[PDB]
Amino acid sequence: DRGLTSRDRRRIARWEKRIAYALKNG
RNA sequence: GCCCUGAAAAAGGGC
Repeated sequence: DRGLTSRDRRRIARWEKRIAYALKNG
């Protein structure tokens, strides 16, 4: 079993999926 | 329960 859920792993991914937006949008 | 897509602090979708 894993202590992280579909939200954990994806939670950090946003770190690279959000920057592009929050960064490309100024 | 696990993800994927959404930027999402929506909305969605697959199994």
